[PDB]
Amino acid sequence: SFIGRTPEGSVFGTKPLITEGSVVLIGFLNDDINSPIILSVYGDNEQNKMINTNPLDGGKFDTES
Amino acid sequence: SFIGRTPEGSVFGTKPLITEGSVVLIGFLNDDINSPIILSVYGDNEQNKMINTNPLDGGKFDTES
Amino acid sequence: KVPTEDFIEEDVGKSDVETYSIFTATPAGMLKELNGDVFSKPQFHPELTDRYGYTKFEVENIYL
Amino acid sequence: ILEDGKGSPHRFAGLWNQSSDFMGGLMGEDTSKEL
Amino acid sequence: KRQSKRAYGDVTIQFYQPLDMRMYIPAGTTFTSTRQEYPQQFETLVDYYAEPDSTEIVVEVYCKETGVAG
Repeated sequence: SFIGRTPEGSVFGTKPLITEGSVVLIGFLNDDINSPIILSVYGDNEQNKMINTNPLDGGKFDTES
Repeated sequence: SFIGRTPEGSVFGTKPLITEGSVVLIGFLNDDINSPIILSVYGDNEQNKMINTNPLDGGKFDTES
Repeated sequence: KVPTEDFIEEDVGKSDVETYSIFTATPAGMLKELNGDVFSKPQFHPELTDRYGYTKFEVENIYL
Repeated sequence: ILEDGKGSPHRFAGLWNQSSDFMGGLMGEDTSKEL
Repeated sequence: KRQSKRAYGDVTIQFYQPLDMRMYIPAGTTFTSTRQEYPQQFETLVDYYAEPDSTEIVVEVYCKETGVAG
């Protein structure tokens, strides 16, 4: 999320949760294989459907309801 | 993290912390130079080792311990 | 060995098609200078770079 | 063969339709599972 | 006359956590030393099974090369 060092010298940052078996997007450096970096983590459609409570199927976000 | 506008018109969003000297991944638009966008921020191995309290060297995430 | 008695035709000469001043053998692409140890340590000659300045030749070795 | 555009009967060889679904275990995969 | 004799011994396998399921170790699994001075490899010949709720196991390894390097 963010990481850095203060003027005093102490380091600060974050350690976002890591999960086994999750799907992660990867982007190779300079399009050279054997150099992966994870861009983000994306869940399955079933998992996303399970962890949301919105009953609406669709609609424009600008609507008040 | 997220940004948008409400139906009333007021704008909302987030301002995640920015740090000098940090390493940031960049992806050029259409693979055209002189058009950078930062994808995410990645810390050094020493910095990551310093800001975590997990003593385990490894193991499957499914284990209860 | 082969003498000139067996030569039918010849086409040999110099060529400046290949010309490099700085040579290096970097490790695999996984290692990186910003988030790791030293990445490279090239070599050059002070007189050579005058005619061809900062002409690099990079090769990636999977063994290292 | 010229009759009614039959062509060569050997075109539809024995391997034309005979086949099977593709899966592992044919080379290297099965060597470690010989319990 | 006896030809060159293979080198062999025993090794200890250490797990991060105690084992929950009976795993399988087929023969021929390779073992290599990270030291640059001893790049010789080793391999197993007989399968071994790790019992449940275990923490360590001892298995035999046979050196491919034969001689003083083993």
